[PDB]
Amino acid sequence: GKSFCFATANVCLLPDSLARVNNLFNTQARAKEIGQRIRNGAARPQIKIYIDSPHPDEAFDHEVSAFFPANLDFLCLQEVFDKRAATKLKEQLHGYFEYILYDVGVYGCLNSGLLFASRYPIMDVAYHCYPNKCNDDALASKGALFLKVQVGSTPQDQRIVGYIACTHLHAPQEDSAIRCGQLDLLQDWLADFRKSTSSPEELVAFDVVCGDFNFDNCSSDDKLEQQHSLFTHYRDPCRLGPGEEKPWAIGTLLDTNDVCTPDNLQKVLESEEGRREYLAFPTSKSSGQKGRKELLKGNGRRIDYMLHAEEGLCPDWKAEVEEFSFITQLSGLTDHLPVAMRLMVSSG
Ligand SMILES: [Ca+2]
Repeated sequence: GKSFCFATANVCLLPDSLARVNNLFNTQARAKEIGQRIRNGAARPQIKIYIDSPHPDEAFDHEVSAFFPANLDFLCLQEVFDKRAATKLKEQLHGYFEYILYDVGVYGCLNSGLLFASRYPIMDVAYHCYPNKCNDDALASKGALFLKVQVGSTPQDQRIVGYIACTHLHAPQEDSAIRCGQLDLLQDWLADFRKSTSSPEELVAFDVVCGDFNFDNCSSDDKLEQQHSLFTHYRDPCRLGPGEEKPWAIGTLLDTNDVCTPDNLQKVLESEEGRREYLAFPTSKSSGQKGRKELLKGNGRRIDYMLHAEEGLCPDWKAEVEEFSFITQLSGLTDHLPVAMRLMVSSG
């Protein structure tokens, strides 16, 4: 079969006027470094020795990786706001990705923060902004970007295509109903885009959704979003059910409260104690702070998602998860862990 590799990352590239003060390095410097690390991870495979009994607790390989996956095909970034930093980032990503889209609001202020990079041609693109009537006080726009990509051809001259969507949802922790309204719209727009670009014959290899959803799969506060119908149609490889994580799933928001290299963070996040200290956990309501280490449960708030549809694909092909990874390659450069997924598309 053919393998396709996706990654999502919130890279926190704000304008210097709004970013943390008293920094020796600006947003442009971090952006260049993020772009170089992504390129270097994607371009160079890590040593892969033979494994005789691979992933015995799951249907696919899963890990906390110090690198972006080699042979990455599609990259969805959020919070790419600073234009000069976005330029540095594009210059660096260009060494690996042939098709880069930024300023995506034009396909709907250019303040979505979304960037998409692809090794495969982009056939169609749509951007939709989530409604936010706020007396014109929003500094950024939250929204969803929809892509259709050309990924090959069959021996019968049928075009092989794939669908990708990336989004950044409403952030305030108490605003559960607003995120459910946004997920309702994301569901509607995914179907609208599929219909508008469906109209050579085409075979669908995959249909992926990713992004910074700003809700976890472990706290009672996010219970309504966890139960949303989107998860019925777009499968979350880290989930056993609403509010129930698989044992190997970890949080993706770092606790922002010192040289920590990708290898160091990897080792830290492979331990329960390191996760309790480095990752965000649901805040205790009586103190308004992260609960004492010994009382924390699970592996942290996972708010960055990487999902795949099982329905709607070519009936003759099995598109399944091959690998799922939480990435530490941007340690010190952003407050989220990038998430990646490889899908193996096979016949027979
Ligand atoms: Ca942020």
